[PDB]
Amino acid sequence: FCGSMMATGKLLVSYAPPGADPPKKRKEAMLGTHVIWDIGLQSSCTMVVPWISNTTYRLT
Amino acid sequence: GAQVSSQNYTTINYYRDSASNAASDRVLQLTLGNSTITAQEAANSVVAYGRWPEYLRDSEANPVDQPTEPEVAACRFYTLDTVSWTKESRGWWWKLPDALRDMGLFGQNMYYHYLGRSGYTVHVQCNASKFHQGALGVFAVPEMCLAGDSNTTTMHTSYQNANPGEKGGTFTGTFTPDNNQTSPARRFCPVDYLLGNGTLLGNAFVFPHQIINLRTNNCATLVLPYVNSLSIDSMVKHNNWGIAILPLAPLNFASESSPEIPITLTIAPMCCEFNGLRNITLPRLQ
Amino acid sequence: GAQVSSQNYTTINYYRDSASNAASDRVLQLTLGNSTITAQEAANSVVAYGRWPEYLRDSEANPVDQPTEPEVAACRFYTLDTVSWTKESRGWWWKLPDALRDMGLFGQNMYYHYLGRSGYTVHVQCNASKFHQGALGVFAVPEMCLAGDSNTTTMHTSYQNANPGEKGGTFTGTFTPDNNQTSPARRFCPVDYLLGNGTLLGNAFVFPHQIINLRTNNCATLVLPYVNSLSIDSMVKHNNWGIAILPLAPLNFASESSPEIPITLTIAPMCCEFNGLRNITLPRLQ
Repeated sequence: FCGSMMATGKLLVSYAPPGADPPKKRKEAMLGTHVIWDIGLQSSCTMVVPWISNTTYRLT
Repeated sequence: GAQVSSQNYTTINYYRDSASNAASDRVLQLTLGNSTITAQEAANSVVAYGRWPEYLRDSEANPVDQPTEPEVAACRFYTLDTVSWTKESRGWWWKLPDALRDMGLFGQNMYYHYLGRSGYTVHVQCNASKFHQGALGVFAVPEMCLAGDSNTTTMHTSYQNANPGEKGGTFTGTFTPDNNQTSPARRFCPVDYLLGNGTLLGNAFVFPHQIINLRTNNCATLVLPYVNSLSIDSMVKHNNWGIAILPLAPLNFASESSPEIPITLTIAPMCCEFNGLRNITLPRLQ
Repeated sequence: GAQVSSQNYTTINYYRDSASNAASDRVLQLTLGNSTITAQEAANSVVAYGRWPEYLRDSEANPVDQPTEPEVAACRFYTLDTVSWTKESRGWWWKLPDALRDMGLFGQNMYYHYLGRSGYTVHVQCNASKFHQGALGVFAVPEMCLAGDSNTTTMHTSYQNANPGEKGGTFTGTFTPDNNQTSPARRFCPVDYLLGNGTLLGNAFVFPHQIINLRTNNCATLVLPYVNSLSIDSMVKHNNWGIAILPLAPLNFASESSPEIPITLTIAPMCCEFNGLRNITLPRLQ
């Protein structure tokens, strides 16, 4: 985050495995994997996307 | 056979029934299932009554069949809608487990079984700037019963109006009795300074609670165990907890006459289990 | 470094890759969850390939997140519809897990997750009198692929026509090619004596199977483990098993010209587990 030190907010970072409709509202995205990012002294957030696959490898 | 005690004096029991006898803190991270929460301005967290949620033990189990424990499929954080805090707001309320009745597999398990129990983790989020002022009181009430809007009948609130869902309800500053005898509204009329149930708001701090003060913290966390007079019960008939949010000090910003900020709620079931599988329930919610 | 063997002769490996190297019985009772089955005229039961269903082990798990195991909530007997066996019948087929897509919490878990796996117990029921004659062959086929109804295109069966659900499909005695180029039907045309896939029916006994002979037994039981080239997969895209029922000897009763008897199917998932929770899938099934 590259705003002023006087700004505040909270964000939602979401990952959804395939098979259903892609999320377009926070209501749908809230059902998959997600992190809630609170912007404070630490200005960075990390979200890990885990390996969830049916095959052992994926094509590029 | 006499019992000697001190005041000495002597007592004897005459009957076979005992009834007859004469008598660092700012930083927080939570992880449930595939969901995580982080917080950088917290006021610690509250565990209601000093008891953590747990599963039902064999020495306290009423039903005899094998229970269902979804775990990660249902023990996860769900985000409800976001409300707007302005200078005219009086407060909001929600019922648990009523607010999670349409939340993924938790709602499905709730409506497919006959008995269920669970604890909760509640996380309230509200942030502003260093030039805002205000305070919110968040209270968790066991058996949160609200008063109706009728002065000719009592306990006449309909099942639909008492279970609003994830949208919840709001408090009001005045009591307005309903006078339509032909088409009664049959809904609550909760007054803020009476906490909606005839008791003074100042004493609501007997219940588990926290305070969000805009100059100190921006989030609140409450951990609620399962509380009831039964080991397990029907989740569709009876609500175990109620969440009430009230402005203790009105919101104000610089010199603007209409400031506003959002408030968000996230709730996670904990150690939930179910009994009595059958066909699904289809309630009349409208 | 040479290897000496017998035919003696000597061999040496030149390359670092190994690829380069030169080369009582009648009585039965089943209990799952809150469901039970009894049988008094059985021909024992069949465990496919001699392998019982089991959960996925750590040394063979592809996905890294915590799986969901509903157990009793989904591992239970579900009864499908009942078909009518007459003298004009050619046979019926079903796909698994396609036939249980609307069965209690099993279907909900199936449509809420991205990966799933499970075994099955299949119980076919058909009873008659001591004056009826006939025989049914019940076969379980892994990767039961059926042929289409078009001679101008191949592999053109639509997703809707290949997944009928708990109603299933039927075999036919003749092949009728579809000739509507403007509005192709895009459906299977399975022929009974070719088993619907171009192979002779007489050899279908290579697959796991049983025979219901009306003068011997009245039920059949097949226990199917999970079979696939992957440890876990998508249950909504791919069907693991197919069940085929065919009359080996036509039904006949005394001298009546139109006898008929019902056939019922009951299927129970076993050791089912799921991965990859998200919002629910809403397929186009019509």
